[PDB]
Amino acid sequence: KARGNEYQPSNIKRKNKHGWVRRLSTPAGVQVILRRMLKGRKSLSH
Amino acid sequence: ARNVVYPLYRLGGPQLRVFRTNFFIQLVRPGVAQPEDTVQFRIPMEMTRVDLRNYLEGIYNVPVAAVRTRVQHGSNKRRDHRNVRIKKPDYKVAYVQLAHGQTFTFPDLFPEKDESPEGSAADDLYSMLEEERQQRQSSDPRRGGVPSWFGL
Amino acid sequence: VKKGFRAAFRFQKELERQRLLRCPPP
Amino acid sequence: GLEEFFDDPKNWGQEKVKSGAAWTCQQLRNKSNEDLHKLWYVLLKERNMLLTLEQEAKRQRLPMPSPERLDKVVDSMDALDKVVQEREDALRLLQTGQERARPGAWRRDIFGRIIWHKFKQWVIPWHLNKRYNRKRFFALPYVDHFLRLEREKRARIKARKENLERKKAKILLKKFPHLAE
Amino acid sequence: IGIRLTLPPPKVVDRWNEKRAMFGVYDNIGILGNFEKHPKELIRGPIWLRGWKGNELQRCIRKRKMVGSRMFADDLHNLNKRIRYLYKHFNRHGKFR
Amino acid sequence: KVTLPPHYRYGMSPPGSVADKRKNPPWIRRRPVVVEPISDEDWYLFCGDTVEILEGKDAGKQGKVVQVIRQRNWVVVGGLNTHYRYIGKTMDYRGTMIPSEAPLLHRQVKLVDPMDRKPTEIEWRFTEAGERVRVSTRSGRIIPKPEFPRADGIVPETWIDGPKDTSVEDALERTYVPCLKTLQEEVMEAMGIKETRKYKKVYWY
Amino acid sequence: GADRMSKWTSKRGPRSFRGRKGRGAKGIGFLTSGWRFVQIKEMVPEFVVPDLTGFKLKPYVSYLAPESEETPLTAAQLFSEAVAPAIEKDFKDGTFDPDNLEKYGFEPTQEGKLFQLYPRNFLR
Amino acid sequence: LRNRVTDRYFRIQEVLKHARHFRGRKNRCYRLAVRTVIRAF
RNA sequence: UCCUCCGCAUAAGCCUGCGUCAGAUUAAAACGAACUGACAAUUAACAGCCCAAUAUCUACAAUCAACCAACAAGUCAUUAUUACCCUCACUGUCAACCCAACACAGGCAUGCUCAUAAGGAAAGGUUAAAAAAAGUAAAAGGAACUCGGCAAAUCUUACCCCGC
RNA sequence: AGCUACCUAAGAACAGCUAAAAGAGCACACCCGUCUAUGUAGCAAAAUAGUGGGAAGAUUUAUAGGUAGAGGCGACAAACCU
RNA sequence: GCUAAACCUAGCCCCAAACCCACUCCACCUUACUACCAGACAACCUUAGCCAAACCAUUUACCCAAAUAAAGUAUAGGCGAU
Ligand SMILES: [K+]
Ligand SMILES: [K+]
Ligand SMILES: [K+]
Ligand SMILES: [K+]
Ligand SMILES: [K+]
Ligand SMILES: [Mg+2]
Ligand SMILES: [Mg+2]
Ligand SMILES: [Mg+2]
Ligand SMILES: [Mg+2]
Ligand SMILES: [Mg+2]
Ligand SMILES: [Mg+2]
Ligand SMILES: [Mg+2]
Ligand SMILES: [Mg+2]
Ligand SMILES: [Mg+2]
Ligand SMILES: [Mg+2]
Ligand SMILES: [Mg+2]
Ligand SMILES: [Mg+2]
Ligand SMILES: [Mg+2]
Ligand SMILES: [Mg+2]
Ligand SMILES: [Mg+2]
Ligand SMILES: [Mg+2]
Ligand SMILES: [Mg+2]
Ligand SMILES: [Mg+2]
Ligand SMILES: [Mg+2]
Ligand SMILES: [Mg+2]
Ligand SMILES: [Mg+2]
Ligand SMILES: [Mg+2]
Ligand SMILES: [Mg+2]
Ligand SMILES: [Mg+2]
Ligand SMILES: [Mg+2]
Ligand SMILES: [Mg+2]
Repeated sequence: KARGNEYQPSNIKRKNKHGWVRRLSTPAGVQVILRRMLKGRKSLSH
Repeated sequence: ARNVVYPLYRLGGPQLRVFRTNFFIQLVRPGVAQPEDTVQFRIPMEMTRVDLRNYLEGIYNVPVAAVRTRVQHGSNKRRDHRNVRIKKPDYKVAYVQLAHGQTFTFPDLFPEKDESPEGSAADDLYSMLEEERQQRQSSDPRRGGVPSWFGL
Repeated sequence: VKKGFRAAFRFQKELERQRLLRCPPP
Repeated sequence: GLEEFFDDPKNWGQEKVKSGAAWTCQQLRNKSNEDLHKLWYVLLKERNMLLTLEQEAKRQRLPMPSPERLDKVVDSMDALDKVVQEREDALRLLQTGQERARPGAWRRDIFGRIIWHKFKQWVIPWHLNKRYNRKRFFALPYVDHFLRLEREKRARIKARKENLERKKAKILLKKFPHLAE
Repeated sequence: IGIRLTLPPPKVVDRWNEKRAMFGVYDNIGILGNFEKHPKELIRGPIWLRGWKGNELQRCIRKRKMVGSRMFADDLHNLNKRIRYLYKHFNRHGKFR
Repeated sequence: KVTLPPHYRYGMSPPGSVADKRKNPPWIRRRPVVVEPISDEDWYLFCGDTVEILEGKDAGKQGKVVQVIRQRNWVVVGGLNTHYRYIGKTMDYRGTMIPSEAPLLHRQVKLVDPMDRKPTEIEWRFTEAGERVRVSTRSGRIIPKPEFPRADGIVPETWIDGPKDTSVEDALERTYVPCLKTLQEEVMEAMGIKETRKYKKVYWY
Repeated sequence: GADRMSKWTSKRGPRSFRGRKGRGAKGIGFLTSGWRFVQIKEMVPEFVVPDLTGFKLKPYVSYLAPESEETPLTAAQLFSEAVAPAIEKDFKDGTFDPDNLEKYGFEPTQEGKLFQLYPRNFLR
Repeated sequence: LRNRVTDRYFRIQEVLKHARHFRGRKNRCYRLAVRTVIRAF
């Protein structure tokens, strides 16, 4: 059926999946922050 | 106080005291009809309704019976020329009800009568401008656009 | 803006020819 | 009472209200702590009144009478804070020798940056604090390359800024060729 | 379109400024100076290019050899990649064999 | 506070006025004006000075400096170097023509020798007492710094204290007796507040 | 589709989120069983307001006041003004020893005081 | 040293001067005129 | 006059997004305004935010739980001793709203209303050609249509292949 | 793994009639998507109208969590995993 | 005659030189930017492949501490490519 509405917002999910704490929980996630810091992103994480 | 560390309390410890408070509040005119005993304030975000009661009673000697507060969201809709959102700051509103049957009506702080000074002002620029406008006359239709300066 | 003077000078000469043709001098 | 939140009723509607100067640090340094304590509340009530008038001016879409009054009271209250802080700082140094009232320490964070970690108050020791121990006050080797990249980014910015200034100094000599001396 | 409508500011060249007036002086430092100094020692510029010439591949190899250890990470990565690209171009592609 | 872009063009209207905001909106990006750098010590022209104009329609005339715009090395001389503009114009009325001064660069004006009202060059020198003063180069005459109304707009000679103004005697009195006590401790004693409960130790980390 | 740039506040998220996040107000108690809040009187900041009757200092200062040079107070100046006189007097009397430094106002430890300078345990 | 053609205007006019008396867009559009001018010559 | 497909509320999401004043910027048309500037606003009782320790206790569904009969065998329970005198803080509360690039005929949990007390407008004006779309009616015949009774109408008989 | 496949924790929904026993029938809500027309830069990057299959169950569904690409998951359609 | 056209600055590039490195108060690893409670998890482990060898299967240059020269020499290698 019709597509495009895959985003079904949920703040709990968003924070748990992409949040600051989640990012820092693994070395790979910490490196994600370090890359975004180096690029100068205003938003380092959700 | 705001932007300061509060000494941690333990059972049986001293009373927490503030000597020079940096909470500043402004009494505002309500935007909607309110009861006669109600006074509206915009207080700091970190100030509790308990603080405001002691704040008004301690500094201003105003007997307060009830205090209610809410958090007003400031609009983040406007956009600067870079299409970057401009945030109107959020602020806290307090509603203070007077205790001993007292009433309050927000005063008229800009009366037209007091704003009218009978004493004349003699600014050279303003006088000249008003004088020149009044002195000079408008064009005569019967002259058909002919310049009026020449006496001939 | 392009570097150089020769092309600009050449274009000035043509602009002066056209101006004169539009308004031939007495 | 609530009348103290408004100016003298005779001044309502006046285009200008004359005021004196803001208190200076030196003038306040001659006053006792008790006098400065009383003056703080005298300045506070003036500040609340001026903030009240400023808001009502916006509500009425009119200019605030003598807006410099607020700037003077803020400067006076900032000067009073500075004077009181200086006395407390001097006393702390004499009796303890500590330059800061709040304890802290230089720490390295999970990102490899050196930060001043301001301490917080707790009821249990740090080795028993579950939330505190979850924080990482150290950096692993994978952070090293990113620190170098950040250093090199800083170096590039600094190099462009220094080169630009030299270019501007030459453009200046071209416009004004009498600055050789 | 595409051509300026006004003359550019006139070009002022001071042909007798100190730099031009003294151009070439000491180019014979060796021949006239008992060969104590070679003229190449007068050349100022990058440490990997003073008194030496080569094609872009050779220049790249020389720079990495002489200053690669001091280069910025991103710069050295590009240099290594450039050397690889040029190696393939010069050794494998072209009209002549 | 102050919101001035990097290459903001300083003009006759003050930064932030209605006319400056119209001329220099937040998005304007004009070429910089190249201004010769003059050290604060080297600047020798102040409001109230009498200068002679060396260039323009008023070359040779003398007048008083009414404004100095340091960011442009500008001096405004009252009534000189003028042009004509219409003011108070509306749809009905043309408006009133007034003289309007144009700014002059520091090199286009010359300070006048006080003894002989002639253009002179001056050197900053120190007096025997140690005060820094301007000196006429040719005649060695001290050019006194002019007296100009204070920017605040107060003439202290005319100043009368208001109901909220502290008197000189009360403001300059000394009540501070240096002691090894904080404001809190002294205020607690003065107000008779008694606290017997002891503050327990906390863990800082 | 979420707004990453806007400030995270208690107005955002589900009921559980909105009630856990605050606006920086300091707590004045704890929750007991049944979500019953127990307010602690000692945790509420008490405004120590002085009596302003007969106080001669006003919000502003008179413009006809002589200018003075700014001299920030230092630990040395405070010692010279407060401690040095007593030390000089006892030195002349001939009875001065390190044991009596507490007499001149030295505090060996901050513990046991209501207002401790370091770590600071009192509010502005 | 970055070099750019500065007198392209005159190069275009060498062709277009011969195409003024043509019909349609081929009297002004160089891409079109040049082909027709060659044919004319 | 005509629709009612709804509607109101909560949850989730969203975040000031048709309130006032001032602007003629604009709604796939249009000077009202959802666009611009300024000024206002949602007030806790609803909801969120909870709990001293150690040991110890907890065989017998639910279904009107009563008869009756079950299997797939189930959402709701303590005591003992010790400790404990205190009080109403903090946060959500607006809207014509969310996921679909849109002021999208799509997507979207629960309670109540069961046709409405709530919510709405299919026609910019005219004309009344062809072709096209959606319907209504049709002489006599009644599948002669067609790959096939597709569609429509009416509303029924029997059988075969495959798969229980 | 905010879509979807399967799973875990604890929730929710299922009128009326028949039979009263039901992976039983009729039939709403609800889920699905048989057939035809329309639509085909559309209202829609899969829809609309009618007609249909199911609708106390191997049912449908809100919330949080789990399995990740040399892999997951799959009543195998080489399905599904933004 | 419209739409347009024209501009010279903003800064930037490559070298040289020089090692580099911040700070008001408050907040920030839990759902970061959240004053305030019983925990105890902890870092290291050979790059691969495209590509070249006209397929491909061993093999196929990648700063590693002095410019030059010795030298594309000794030597290695499906003794092929290199
Ligand atoms: K080749
Ligand atoms: K919204
Ligand atoms: K649709
Ligand atoms: K999941
Ligand atoms: K191949
Ligand atoms: Mg998408
Ligand atoms: Mg879903
Ligand atoms: Mg509330
Ligand atoms: Mg409640
Ligand atoms: Mg509501
Ligand atoms: Mg569905
Ligand atoms: Mg209605
Ligand atoms: Mg309509
Ligand atoms: Mg229509
Ligand atoms: Mg029509
Ligand atoms: Mg018929
Ligand atoms: Mg037939
Ligand atoms: Mg038949
Ligand atoms: Mg037939
Ligand atoms: Mg059919
Ligand atoms: Mg079957
Ligand atoms: Mg899921
Ligand atoms: Mg389960
Ligand atoms: Mg049923
Ligand atoms: Mg069934
Ligand atoms: Mg059925
Ligand atoms: Mg399945
Ligand atoms: Mg198969
Ligand atoms: Mg197959
Ligand atoms: Mg190959
Ligand atoms: Mg092949």
